[PDB]
Amino acid sequence: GLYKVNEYVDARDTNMGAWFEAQVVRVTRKEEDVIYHVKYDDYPENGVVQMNSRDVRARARTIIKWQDLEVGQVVMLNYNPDNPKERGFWYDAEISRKRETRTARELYANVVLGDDSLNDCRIIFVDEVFKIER
Ligand SMILES: Cn1c2c(c(=N)c3c1CCC3)CCC2
Ligand SMILES: Cn1c2c(c(=N)c3c1CCC3)CCC2
Repeated sequence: GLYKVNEYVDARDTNMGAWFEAQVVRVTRKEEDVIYHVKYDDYPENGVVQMNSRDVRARARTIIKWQDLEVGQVVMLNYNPDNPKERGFWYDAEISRKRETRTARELYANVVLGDDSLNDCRIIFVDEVFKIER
């Protein structure tokens, strides 16, 4: 179907909701009837994982500049639920709040963990928010 053997993709671990860089190694039937089998780029040793089509995307690397961020946008961004001031994983999220002074910028989003959602997370890496194609 939509993504091809050997295509570089992002794949979402449906347990934890985070997206990781991966490669399609095999495509089988069960687009909603397609199963992607992927390997994560720096972990050949961890084998192949089966993904539903909704948990695979082309690698979208279009940054949305600070000024263009808007409340209500569903975007891809970096968050760490266990240490919220630190670098974490990549998640889908809906921008919920945006605040700026001359010296400070704050961004809040409702982060999707697949299982639950996490409203108004404070997002630290406001200059690495990415667009979702869709
Ligand atoms: C947006 N992004 C994503 C992933 C990355 N490793 C990197 C970016 C940006 C740099 C590395 C995984 C899923 C989305
Ligand atoms: C670090 N990591 C983690 C998970 C992954 N699926 C992948 C990585 C790296 C690529 C795939 C689940 C929890 C942590």
